[PDB]
Amino acid sequence: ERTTGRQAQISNITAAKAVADVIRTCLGPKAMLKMLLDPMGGLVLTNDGHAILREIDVAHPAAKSMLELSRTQDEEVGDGTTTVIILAGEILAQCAPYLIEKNIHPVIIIQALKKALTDALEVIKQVSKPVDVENDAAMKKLIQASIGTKYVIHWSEKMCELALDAVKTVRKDLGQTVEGEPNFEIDIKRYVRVEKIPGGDVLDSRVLKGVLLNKDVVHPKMSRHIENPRVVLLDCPLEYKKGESQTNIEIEKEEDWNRILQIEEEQVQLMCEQILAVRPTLVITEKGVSDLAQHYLLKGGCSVLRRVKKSDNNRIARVTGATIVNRVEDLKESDVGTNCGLFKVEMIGDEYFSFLDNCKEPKACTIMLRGGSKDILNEIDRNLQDAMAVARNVMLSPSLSPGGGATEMAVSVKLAEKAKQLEGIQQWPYQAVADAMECIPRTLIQNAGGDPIRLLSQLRAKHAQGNFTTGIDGDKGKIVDMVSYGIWEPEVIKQQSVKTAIESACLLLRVDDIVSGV
Amino acid sequence: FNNSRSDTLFLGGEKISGDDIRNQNVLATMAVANVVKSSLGPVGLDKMLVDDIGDFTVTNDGATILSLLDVQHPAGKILVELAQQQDREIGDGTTSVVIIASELLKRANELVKNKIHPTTIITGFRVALREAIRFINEVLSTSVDTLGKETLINIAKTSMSSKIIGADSDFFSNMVVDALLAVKTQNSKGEIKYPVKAVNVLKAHGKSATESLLVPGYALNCTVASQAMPKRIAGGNVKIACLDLNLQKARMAMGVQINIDDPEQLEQIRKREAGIVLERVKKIIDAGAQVVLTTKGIDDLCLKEFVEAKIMGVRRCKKEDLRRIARATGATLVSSMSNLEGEETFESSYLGLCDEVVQAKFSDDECILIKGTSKHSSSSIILRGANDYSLDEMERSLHDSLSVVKRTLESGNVVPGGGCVEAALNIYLDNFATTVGSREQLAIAEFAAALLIIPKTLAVNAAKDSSELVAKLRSYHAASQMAKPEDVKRRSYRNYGLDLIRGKIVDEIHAGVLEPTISKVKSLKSALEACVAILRIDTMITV
Repeated sequence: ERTTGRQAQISNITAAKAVADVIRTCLGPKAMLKMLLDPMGGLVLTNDGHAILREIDVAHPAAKSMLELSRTQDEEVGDGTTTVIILAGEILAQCAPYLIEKNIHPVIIIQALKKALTDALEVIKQVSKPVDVENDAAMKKLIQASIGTKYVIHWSEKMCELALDAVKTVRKDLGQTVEGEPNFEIDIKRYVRVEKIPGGDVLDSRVLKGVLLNKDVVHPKMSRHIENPRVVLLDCPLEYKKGESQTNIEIEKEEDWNRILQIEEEQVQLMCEQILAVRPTLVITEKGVSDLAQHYLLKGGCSVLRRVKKSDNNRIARVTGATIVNRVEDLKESDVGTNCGLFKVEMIGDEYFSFLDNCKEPKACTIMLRGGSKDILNEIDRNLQDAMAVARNVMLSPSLSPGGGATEMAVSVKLAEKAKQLEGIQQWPYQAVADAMECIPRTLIQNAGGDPIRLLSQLRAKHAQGNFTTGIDGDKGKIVDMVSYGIWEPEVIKQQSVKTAIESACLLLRVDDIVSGV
Repeated sequence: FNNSRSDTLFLGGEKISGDDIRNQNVLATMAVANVVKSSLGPVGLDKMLVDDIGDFTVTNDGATILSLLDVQHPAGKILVELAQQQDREIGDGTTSVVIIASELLKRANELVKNKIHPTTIITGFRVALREAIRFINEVLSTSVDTLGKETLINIAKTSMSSKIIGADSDFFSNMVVDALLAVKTQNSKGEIKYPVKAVNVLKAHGKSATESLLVPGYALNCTVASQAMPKRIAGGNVKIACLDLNLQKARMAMGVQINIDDPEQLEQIRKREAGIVLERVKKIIDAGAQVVLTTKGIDDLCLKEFVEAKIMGVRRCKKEDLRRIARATGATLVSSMSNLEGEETFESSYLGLCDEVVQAKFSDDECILIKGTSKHSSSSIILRGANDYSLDEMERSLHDSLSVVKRTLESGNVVPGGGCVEAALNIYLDNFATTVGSREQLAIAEFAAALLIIPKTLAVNAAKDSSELVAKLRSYHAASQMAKPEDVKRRSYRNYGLDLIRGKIVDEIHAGVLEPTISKVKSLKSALEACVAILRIDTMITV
């Protein structure tokens, strides 16, 4: 029915701890396997942290909240799926004795966790090092981190090219006191949109500056390059004009039928004359173009592209600047698309496309992927997304954090230094985060096969007296420097990991009752 | 434990009556209150609501928590439906009504066990309510602390306590309060009300946050695109044109290109096109417009005519702002000019009337300022801050801080919160009880005790020791009643409540913890009426 007071606190933490345990083996390159036993006769050995959490049912709503944490993390950044779940679980576990044994009110617990987050975020910055995100060779070395140990490792040179050039193009690199400061906002999902075209190989892929349109044209043989581009965007089709009111036409003599046909031709021409009056070079219409209109416009020295939705016209307008006009007759001479390099209408893979590649960077691009089959096109896309996620995380901040558990251990040590200076009851739940952070270097040792106490103690001592670049060697299990053994990760991931882990723990810790009802 | 095996009243069902149903009713109302109780106060904790399918939501909204609670006893449903009615009259207080109602029912059950008839409990409770409401009218206050002092700044500081702007709240909270106090107006028929949508907001990253400006009028983001005109026009008064339709030279058509071989023909065309649009300019000039606020812009030849007439033509105005400037000046926002065949403003029909218009430079922004209209009751704030991120957040904090203060000011009849009214009533009703001398004082005394559930619950939700806070709270209110009949005191000790952050007793009127009068009068009555409905049930038949 309901679980009240300490029943909610124990139940929420208990479930979250169970979720954390599921994936403790998923951390590090030496991650161990789990056997997922289906209600059917099958069994899955897949060790992907996301799949394991997805494909295993959970009972307690608190466990479902933990699942939402991983889903949010996946949307924010390309990694941390298991970090936020393991860390959030340990934070709850560390807060458990404080709710029960110390009888510390949840309000006190939450306040300290917010303060511990603020301090943890500072430390993650302090221990990080810059990289020159404008040095393409340095960026290629970073991007490969998410490409190796995969079949497509031999593509990594092209995958880095595609990822790096596209994200640089869309990065909103701007600052001023009037139009505001985008602060290097990157949204690859909307701006780097990728299109897959049959034919060629991975090496033939290209990043375009403009819009890649999948719609065909009125004639295959039209100008491909224009010296002074002018672009028209229209909704209304080019067809016989009809009135809005009542019309009654009564024909007795057959001779007058030809007069009606001549009028029908004129009305179509008149629409085209208004289009041609403003000297266009490419006309795009959402609705269709009559056979007469097709010839009327082409003979005027322009190309015509048909069946392009408002959604595409909005993209075309961003890269051309052309204004969308509903009615053909209202087209204005101010509708232009100049400084566009091509209107190529090439048929690629036995499919017609239209390219608006230009010399502009209006906060957007398109990646064009080539491949000899749909499987190749999907394989390139699916793996490229990993490269693009890293390119986003790196280009969004030049600071890289040390891996191998080094960053998390540095937060543990530095929080301990501040904890001794924190007065009041909040000192206790404050320590909870300091200890919880060590779940990462601890788990890495366990998955490597070392001693979780003797190696973790030595690791802590190295950070306590020495530098914050000391981590765990994923392959050997030994304590090694993270500069000699580069395992560096973008700060963006580490900052969001600790941020969302503590916030998620707070969401469960502050709930002292679960009640049923509809 | 459960009430069954009646073995009486030969009907198709069971009979639950007497102490059995009375104890059951107490258990039901406590079961409901135990759910919503912890949501009371801004420091309280939320709770999870899980449905029968597998989904859930987490909320501290008392109305949602109660409505989505599975209640299997009608004694509890009465209180849930009460809260649903509360939302339809007040919109808030649902948590405090259920909490009080449950405590009254529990206290009433004790009186029944002590041989006080339910009829005399219901009577005494209603008698206590009548005096309780009369007491609220005595502690009732109106909008105060605006002249020679400000306490409204603590209202804004509270609303900004979670916002990036909060760091500079010691400087900005004055702008939030002053902007609202300066625009106190009357909407219709003497209602007397603070504007809802007043106080336009701009931003620029030119200086530190403490350099943000408050302008007593409309700051219209626009320019004149010329230095020919002075920055101060209309010393005596101004007629203002709020226009949308442009003053651009006429065109043959947007889709037609003019191709002329003989320059004489082109010059004749250009002059005619000017002649057409000058009809709009001339009628604006002839109508006496000294400031012309045109959304789609004014042409260069058209501005020239205005400048020579000593009229300030203004280019690229924001239509959304002109909607409010037009109304403030008595003007009409002109979407299009026409009369019959020509165009005109009909001799100052579209124009408004105002005092003074100036062109101000804000350090990377620029506006024409409309100050002193026939009736504006508005203002503009120009926000400055650390960076563009802070500027957008500061605007959001300004909109919120303005709303919170306006909601407090919206009611002209307010009472202190923080347990001030409940604890003050506790003292008053305990004293009232002593004047009866028969039976009602037993219900009145328990009624007074029940009121303390609110300041108790608030303290518990604050993670404080509720026993010391309530004891101290009552001590202050007791003193305020001791001197009341004499009006001899060093301190009134009146309106002191619970500070749920620091854990101490504070003066709530200065601290800024206010609730509207209607909230306390309705909450006390609402809780009682449900309690009476349940106390009147001494029998249940279950078929």
